Amino acid sequence: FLGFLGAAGSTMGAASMTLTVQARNLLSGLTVWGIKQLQARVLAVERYLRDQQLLGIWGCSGKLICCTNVPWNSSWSNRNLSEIWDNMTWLQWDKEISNYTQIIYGLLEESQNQQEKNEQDLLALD
Amino acid sequence: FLGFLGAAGSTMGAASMTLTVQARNLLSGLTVWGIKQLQARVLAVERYLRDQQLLGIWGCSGKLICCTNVPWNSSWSNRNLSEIWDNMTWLQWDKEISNYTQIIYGLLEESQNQQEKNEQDLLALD
Amino acid sequence: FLGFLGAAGSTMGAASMTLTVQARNLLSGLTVWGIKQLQARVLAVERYLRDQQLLGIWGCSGKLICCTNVPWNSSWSNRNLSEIWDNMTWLQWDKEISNYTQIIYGLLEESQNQQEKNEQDLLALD
Amino acid sequence: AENLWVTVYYGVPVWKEAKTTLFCASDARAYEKEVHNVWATHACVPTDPSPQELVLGNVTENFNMWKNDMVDQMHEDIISLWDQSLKPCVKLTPLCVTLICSNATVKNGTVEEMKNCSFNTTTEIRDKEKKEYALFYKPDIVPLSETNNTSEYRLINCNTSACTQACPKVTFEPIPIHYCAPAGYAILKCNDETFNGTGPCSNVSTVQCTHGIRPVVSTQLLLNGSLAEKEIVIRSENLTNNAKIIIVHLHTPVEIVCTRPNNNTRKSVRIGPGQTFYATGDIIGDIKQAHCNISEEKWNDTLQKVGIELQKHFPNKTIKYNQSAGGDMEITTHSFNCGGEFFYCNTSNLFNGTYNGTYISTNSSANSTSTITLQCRIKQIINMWQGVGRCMYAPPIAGNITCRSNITGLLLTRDGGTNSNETETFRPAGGDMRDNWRSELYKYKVVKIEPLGVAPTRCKRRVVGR
Amino acid sequence: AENLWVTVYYGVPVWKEAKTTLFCASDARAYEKEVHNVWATHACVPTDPSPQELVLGNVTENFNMWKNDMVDQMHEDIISLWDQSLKPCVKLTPLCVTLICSNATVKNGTVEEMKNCSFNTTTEIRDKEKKEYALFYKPDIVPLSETNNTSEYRLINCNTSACTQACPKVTFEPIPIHYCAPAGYAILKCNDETFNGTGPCSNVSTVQCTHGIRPVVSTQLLLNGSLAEKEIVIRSENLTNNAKIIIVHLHTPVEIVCTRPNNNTRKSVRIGPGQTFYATGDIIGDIKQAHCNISEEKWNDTLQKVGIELQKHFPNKTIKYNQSAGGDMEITTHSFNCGGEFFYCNTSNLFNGTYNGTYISTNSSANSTSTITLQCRIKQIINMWQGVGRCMYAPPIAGNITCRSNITGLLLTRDGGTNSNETETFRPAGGDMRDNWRSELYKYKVVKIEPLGVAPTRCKRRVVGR
Amino acid sequence: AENLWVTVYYGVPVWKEAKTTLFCASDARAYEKEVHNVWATHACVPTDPSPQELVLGNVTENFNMWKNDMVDQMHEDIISLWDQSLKPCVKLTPLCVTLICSNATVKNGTVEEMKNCSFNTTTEIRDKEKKEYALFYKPDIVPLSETNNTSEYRLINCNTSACTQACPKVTFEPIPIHYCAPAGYAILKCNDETFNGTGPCSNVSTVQCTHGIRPVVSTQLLLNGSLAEKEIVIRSENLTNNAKIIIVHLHTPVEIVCTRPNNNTRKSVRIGPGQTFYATGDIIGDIKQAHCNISEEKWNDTLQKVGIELQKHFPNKTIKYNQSAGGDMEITTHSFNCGGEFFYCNTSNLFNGTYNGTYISTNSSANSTSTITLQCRIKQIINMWQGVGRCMYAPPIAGNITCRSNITGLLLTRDGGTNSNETETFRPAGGDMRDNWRSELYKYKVVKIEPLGVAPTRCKRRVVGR
Ligand SMILES: *[C@@H]1O[C@H](CO)[C@@H](O[C@@H]2O[C@H](CO)[C@@H](O[C@@H]3O[C@H](CO[C@H]4O[C@H](CO)[C@@H](O)[C@H](O)[C@@H]4O)[C@@H](O)[C@H](O[C@H]4O[C@H](CO)[C@@H](O)[C@H](O)[C@@H]4O)[C@@H]3O)[C@H](O)[C@H]2NC(C)=O)[C@H](O)[C@H]1NC(C)=O
Ligand SMILES: *[C@@H]1O[C@H](CO)[C@@H](O[C@@H]2O[C@H](CO)[C@@H](O[C@@H]3O[C@H](CO)[C@@H](O)[C@H](O)[C@@H]3O)[C@H](O)[C@H]2NC(C)=O)[C@H](O)[C@H]1NC(C)=O
Ligand SMILES: *[C@@H]1O[C@H](CO)[C@@H](O[C@@H]2O[C@H](CO)[C@@H](O[C@@H]3O[C@H](CO)[C@@H](O)[C@H](O)[C@@H]3O)[C@H](O)[C@H]2NC(C)=O)[C@H](O)[C@H]1NC(C)=O
Ligand SMILES: *[C@@H]1O[C@H](CO)[C@@H](O[C@@H]2O[C@H](CO)[C@@H](O[C@@H]3O[C@H](CO)[C@@H](O)[C@H](O)[C@@H]3O)[C@H](O)[C@H]2NC(C)=O)[C@H](O)[C@H]1NC(C)=O
Ligand SMILES: *[C@@H]1O[C@H](CO)[C@@H](O[C@@H]2O[C@H](CO)[C@@H](O[C@@H]3O[C@H](CO)[C@@H](O)[C@H](O)[C@@H]3O)[C@H](O)[C@H]2NC(C)=O)[C@H](O)[C@H]1NC(C)=O
Ligand SMILES: *[C@@H]1O[C@H](CO)[C@@H](O[C@@H]2O[C@H](CO)[C@@H](O[C@@H]3O[C@H](CO)[C@@H](O)[C@H](O)[C@@H]3O)[C@H](O)[C@H]2NC(C)=O)[C@H](O)[C@H]1NC(C)=O
Ligand SMILES: *[C@@H]1O[C@H](CO)[C@@H](O)[C@H](O)[C@H]1NC(C)=O
Repeated sequence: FLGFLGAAGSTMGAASMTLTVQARNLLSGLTVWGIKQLQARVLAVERYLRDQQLLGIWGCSGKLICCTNVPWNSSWSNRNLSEIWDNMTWLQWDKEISNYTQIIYGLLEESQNQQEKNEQDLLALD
Repeated sequence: FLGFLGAAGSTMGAASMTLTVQARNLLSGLTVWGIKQLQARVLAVERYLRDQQLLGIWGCSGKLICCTNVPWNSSWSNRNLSEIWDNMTWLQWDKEISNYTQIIYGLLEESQNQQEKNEQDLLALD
Repeated sequence: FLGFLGAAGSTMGAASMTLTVQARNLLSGLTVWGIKQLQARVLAVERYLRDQQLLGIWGCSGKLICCTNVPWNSSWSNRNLSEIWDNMTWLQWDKEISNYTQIIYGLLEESQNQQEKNEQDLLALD
Repeated sequence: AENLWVTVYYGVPVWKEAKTTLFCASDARAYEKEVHNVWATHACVPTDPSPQELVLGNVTENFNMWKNDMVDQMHEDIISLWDQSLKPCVKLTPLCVTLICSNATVKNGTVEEMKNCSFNTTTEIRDKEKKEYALFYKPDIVPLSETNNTSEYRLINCNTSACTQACPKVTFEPIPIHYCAPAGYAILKCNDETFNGTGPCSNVSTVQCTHGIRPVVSTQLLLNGSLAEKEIVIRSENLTNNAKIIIVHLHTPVEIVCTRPNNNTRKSVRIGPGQTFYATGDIIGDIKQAHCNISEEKWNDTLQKVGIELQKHFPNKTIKYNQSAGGDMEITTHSFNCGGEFFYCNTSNLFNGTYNGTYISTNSSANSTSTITLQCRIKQIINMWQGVGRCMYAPPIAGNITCRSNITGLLLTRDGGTNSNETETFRPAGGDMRDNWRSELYKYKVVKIEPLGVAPTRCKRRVVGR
Repeated sequence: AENLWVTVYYGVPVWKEAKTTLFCASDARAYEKEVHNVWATHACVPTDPSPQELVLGNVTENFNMWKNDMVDQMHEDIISLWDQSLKPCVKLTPLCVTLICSNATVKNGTVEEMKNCSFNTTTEIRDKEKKEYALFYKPDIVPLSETNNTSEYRLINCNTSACTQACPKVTFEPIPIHYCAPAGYAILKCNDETFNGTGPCSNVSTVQCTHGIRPVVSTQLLLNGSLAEKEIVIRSENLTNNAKIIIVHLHTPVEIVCTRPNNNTRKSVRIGPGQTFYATGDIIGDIKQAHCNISEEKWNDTLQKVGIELQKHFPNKTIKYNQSAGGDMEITTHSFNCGGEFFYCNTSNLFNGTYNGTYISTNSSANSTSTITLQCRIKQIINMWQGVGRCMYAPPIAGNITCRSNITGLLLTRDGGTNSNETETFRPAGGDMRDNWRSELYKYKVVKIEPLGVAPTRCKRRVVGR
Repeated sequence: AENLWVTVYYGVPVWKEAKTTLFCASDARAYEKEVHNVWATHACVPTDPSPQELVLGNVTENFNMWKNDMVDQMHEDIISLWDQSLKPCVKLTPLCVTLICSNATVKNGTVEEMKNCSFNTTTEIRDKEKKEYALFYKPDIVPLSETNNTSEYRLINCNTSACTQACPKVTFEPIPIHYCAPAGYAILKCNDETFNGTGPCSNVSTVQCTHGIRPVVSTQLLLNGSLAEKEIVIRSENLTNNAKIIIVHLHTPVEIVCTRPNNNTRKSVRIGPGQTFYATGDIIGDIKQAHCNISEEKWNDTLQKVGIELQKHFPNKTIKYNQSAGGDMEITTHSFNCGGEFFYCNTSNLFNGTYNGTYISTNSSANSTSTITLQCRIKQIINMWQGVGRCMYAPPIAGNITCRSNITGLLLTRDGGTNSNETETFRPAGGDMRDNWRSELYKYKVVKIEPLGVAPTRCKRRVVGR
């Protein structure tokens, strides 16, 4: 156990080495307190499954760092590679990048991974 | 949202363009009613996993459209391919292909993909 | 149906063919008695997913067999390979390999597969 | 070209028709105030769902309203919540004493469907009773089980079964409810108006949720619901048999007004260790029989237009309209809740005046005219769901009770068949709250999505390592 | 050969024994009939299983019939279900009153274990209590708190606890019970048949569900249960300690009949609103006594076959089968749930007559012989779970009350040890419903599957690009 | 070089402000001790957690002890446990008769905080009573609605509500609870000395679970709350507003001691069938006023330092402590419970006599001295949650009660604004056990993790075949 959240305040670089440690912690564990206890685990499991599906949708299944073919935009950020990766925490970077939540997501869903799957279908068609 | 089965009234060729959106919504959110309310979502989760596992069993994990290596039996059908793709709906086709449920499935599991995996096993021992 | 557990008395090599059969059994099934049932089912589902995640973490998602990139240690075992595959059962081999539970697993996470994923990210960075 | 190849597709559009449980979704604004709404309690999900639809095109399927088990599910949901709603509250039991009885002596007069009665209860102290009185409707209070004395009476029910006074907070609003299905099912609308309760619905939509259904309880009339903007649509599981119930949709809302012109002061007696029973006290000088109103041509010309549908569904004969032929006031009157008290009205007078349903076209049309006025019983002891669910006492309400609704449809039968030679009668029908549910739910159906499918195609193969 | 490599395998056939909840798997048919059924309510699982047994071969592991917590599972479940089944029914609280008592004047004689009493109860009207009477089985009826008047009595329980009259739908019907396991667990059956319940079972199967258990709480006999596999087997946790329970399973059944040879008539009282009591009314006139039957031949021949094997555990020493160690009739008699008319029979006649448990082989052959007949008490108030649960009152049943069973085994001890020089004694026993459970469950154990593993093999590497 | 590319990092460290239900993690040994347990409950989990804490460093964020919702979560959790933990237990209802009260005449004196009273109850036999007697402390017992004779009295409750005796097993020891969070959430701590209830915390840790909280309930003085950090601290939702509470920890604890030395004898009556009950019988005579003690030395020298800290938010001006603002003894006393026995101790003797806090440094050391004494009432009808929750009846414990605690913080307000020239003065507040919870929970908050984060890198994409 290298510490759950144990690199949060560091560089993106640092955090990227830890991802499994946190990923595993996402998913574990006369009266009706049992309903409360069940309801929580059904919430946790349901949530986890949402995001596994979103990795399926972006074709980032079965990995924890995953590349695509979509370019960046300066409107998303002008700050260079180091001015993120060497310079800040994810706890900051999310609050920076939040504007393109949904945007990048849908842009991936179809125009990346479905388009890869269109191209791959046409490759499978030989 | 395109709506559940937003191209039902459309050709199987057309339907193939829509799949990500239809797939996303297979998973969503003093009284005993909490039992009923949970039981429904638990039933939903259960079906989702049975599918995922099955797709893995066929060597069709991840991809929403998966090519196989099983050639057809004319007993399943022998009509022209454009009748199927370019003309009928899924809502027709299902009623025809349903005969060969299990017949196709066991083959995909074993003598196809488990045999592909036996070959991969022997190829990984090299 | 070969039966559930249908090769436990066999050598590991002999039994290793069966996996899809065994895998398909892993997930099925004015009162409080619904509690007993959900409290069983929402144990089972979670137990399954913990393992799927672990297979994810090693880069073995979907497939019922997966080779690694790590060689053996005499401390793990030092016996001949036919004792293992061509003789002992899995229930028998379990009694040995039990020792290096955690030990091999954390190695498979980090110094194996995260190192493979670092190499892969470095190759993606290119 | 090649062999065809098996190819797997996920999230494919196909389904089957099947049974399931559903969510009670609600308008979210209720449970701010209406914890224990008697139907759609705070156990229903505060939601106000977005009413999204796709009329499909090219879809082809049959519907059958009489077989949508949501009808039964709703009937279960209702009765479940009914029994939940009454559980916190106080029984009549300690008040089941010998009653000594007299008149509603008010404004030098009396109320003849009522009696006055006198009785004892404990205070909060077990050894200490005193004496008190109140008024009741004659259906509430029965002359005592032995014929010793005309002034002696009891509670009607107490020789069989204890019943509770509802707690005052627990709220009787029949609010709008949304049914919505859980993931992997969907709701299908039959948008095919002129769908006559069974047949191919040529025109179907996906929806995620129903409109706001109201659980209005009624005995012969359908209220505040399914306006058939197409026609005065007449329906049954088989109109050709008089053994079946008949539904009519009105083509238009037809108003009804109802009044208690009888103005109680709520008498309030402390019984036992801190419980209050609520009862009839003195009456403020508005003191006349409860009644209801609809205009004659409104009623008539509708019943004529109904007759047109009846001589479309039957060959030409002289159908007539007549009273509910037998049973208690529960069956034979129309009965309502007037947003407080329960009413039992003279629909046996209303079902009259009639020539051949269609051939009232001898009039066809006219100027507007006065209210047909229907007398009504009121009473406060109820075996609510035709004896199903907990028996209840409704607490009385003081002051200016009066109320209004729309007739939006009807429940009927034909009469018994004579030789029926060019002649027939039809009558208002007691039925089930299921028949309100049939009239309100026919246009919905629930289906199970199967996302899996296999197809031939010439993906020439997934060759090893391709 | 080649270098060896970590290789991961999933769905590996391996497991460990562990504790868990299990399913109430059952016949479906009773749920149509029996809301809150005494065992397998309408809310248990309509599985009616398919018995997909399979011996795995080369399979060898230690069972322990005393340590499988399913014994406790069944104990907690049946007890919890019992009180749950009885919460809906009739509370006898207001019936706790002074009794004025007298002759059960049946046939102008007296039924000598029964008496007559008169008392008062509330009619529906609170102020109106009135007089009536009932018959009772004497044992539950105690002379009143000071015995000033020899006619004055009360119900036994009144000073300790309230009691419940059972509802009709709470059927004491022992329909077959199955257990089955949730996925990731499985049930291993001992098929090393004639195995005796601890040690390695060398022949083992997967089963998805158990055989049908019958839960009847037979107090010293074992009734309608499993037969033994081939031998008349003895199982005990330690044969050499006389302070353990001993179990005999019979390979051949022995039939028994029980009867109330007297014709009861039901009587009832409206005790306030709702609660209608059941009294015994008249008995149509005969003064026989309730009893059960067994032939000396079957019994002796059984006890000989047993006494041969028992004296091979306890070398030749003359076993004598003998009457109770003593205590309450409610512990020391034999008891049964036939018709709910709970019997308490003369075990004290039956365990007798015994020469050396082996050397009765010197007898070992006779012609046919009539039944030994055990007279019994019947009674109406039971503290069911040998001191826990609600107090239950059994309604009397009118008419014939007669029934048949198979003797399937015995619960015993060896007697207290004298010098025991070529001599021993044995006595009936009745410690726990767990003993009835042990008498069935000895041949199941429950494992959890652990489907992950790794191995060395020549998997040269999953090289980059491979 | 090149543009950047969209890449998906799973498992990114990040969190959001959130709300959730939480685990009730507990000491494991309590589950052995009582059938239910009052906290550490049969409904909570004996996870008995390891105290895992990780200091993060570099990161900082806000904490807000006023807005932290867990205050309310615990407030609901406590009361929710309360009703269910009482619901099966014995009810006062049959005891609610006219009481014949009299003096507590004992051994050349009286028990002047009490009455001796006589009454009747149903025996187990519904048709009999006799006469019985007990002592009570005066507050529970009030004259009858008219004193036709002055001995006519009743219990305070019956004109409002029934009440229940605690099942004796349900012993009110506030056994430590740890709060802990389900997966995908985490708990953050403000490990930061002189954090003052709001704003950023300079240093943060993650924990799976809290320190064990003792859920003591008290009106004015925090008992057995945790030892505060370094120096005295003042927390408020608004320092400036005198109408908002000021909560103060002591730094070092101060000891408090109490007893009812009076040797009370336990007694019982069988109040109908099927219950058991307790009340104060005889007194063995040496009777004293019930009381508590604190050493002036410690107490004064504490109030000194507290006054000095108040002056660091109230410059130069003199600060004083004064008696309660008055009203109900439910507000004016320090009320607390030990061993299950209730206490109501006066604070008007305690809060007095204050020079300027800075000048009180003139005291600051002495040779040791006797205690102040606080005068204590007793009552045994209770309305637990500052007037909410059930009506609850406390059985008297056997004889000697002696018990002890640590003062560690105060509930205060500054009084209304007079001329206030160089002056301010303060009183013990009415309080809420929410704020007793705040006194602990201030240094926690709960958040949810959103493990995705999109980002740039010069990954050379994943083109076809890459
Ligand atoms: C050991 O195993 C034996 C069977 O091998 C059990 O003995 C049987 O027990 C059942 C109950 O479990 C007895 O059932 C009762 O039979 C009465 C007679 O039924 C016959 O006659 C009537 C007309 O008189 C016919 O209609 C009927 O079809 C039969 O032909 C019934 O009158 C009883 O009715 C009551 O119970 C039923 C439900 O069973 C209710 O629906 C009724 O309303 C009513 O309340 C009842 O059905 C059966 O007779 C027994 N047979 C014998 C030979 O004894 C033992 O109980 C069992 N012992 C142990 C220790 O487990
Ligand atoms: C709904 O209809 C019934 C049936 O008509 C009403 O009850 C009364 O029923 C009788 C027929 O059985 C009606 O006819 C006759 O009236 C004359 C009046 O002089 C009388 O002499 C006859 O003996 C016979 O009663 C009667 O008019 C009718 N009463 C009323 C007021 O309609 C029933 O009352 C109707 N429902 C309501 C709520 O009024
Ligand atoms: C089950 O066993 C008990 C104990 O044996 C039965 O009660 C009676 O117990 C006595 C010994 O305490 C038995 O022995 C003697 O019998 C002679 C008979 O003439 C008598 O004179 C002695 O006073 C003494 O009672 C007695 O036989 C035995 N009675 C019976 C009928 O067994 C108990 O009755 C037995 N259970 C049942 C339901 O009968
Ligand atoms: C099964 O039934 C038979 C009788 O049908 C029982 O026979 C027992 O047989 C032995 C001889 O083999 C008898 O022993 C002798 O008894 C006399 C008189 O007490 C004594 O003087 C001799 O020294 C010798 O011990 C024994 O009495 C006889 N028992 C009876 C009660 O007849 C056999 O015991 C029965 N077995 C069971 C399981 O009950
Ligand atoms: C807290 O301390 C007060 C003050 O010692 C206790 O109660 C009573 O307080 C009043 C002033 O608020 C005192 O003054 C007056 O005394 C005369 C005596 O004849 C009386 O006629 C007036 O009505 C007024 O009460 C009174 O002396 C004082 N009593 C005592 C015994 O000190 C109070 O009891 C303490 N609080 C609690 C909860 O016990
Ligand atoms: C701790 O206890 C001491 C007493 O042992 C408290 O001492 C207070 O000291 C001042 C003078 O140093 C006294 O002031 C006097 O007050 C009267 C009335 O206003 C005035 O006429 C005099 O001219 C003078 O100002 C004060 O009365 C005295 N208090 C007592 C109770 O003796 C000290 O304040 C206590 N600390 C706390 C926390 O209150
Ligand atoms: C370790 O492996 C050995 C050799 O097979 C076996 O005897 C032992 O039980 C194992 N012990 C543990 C702790 O896994």
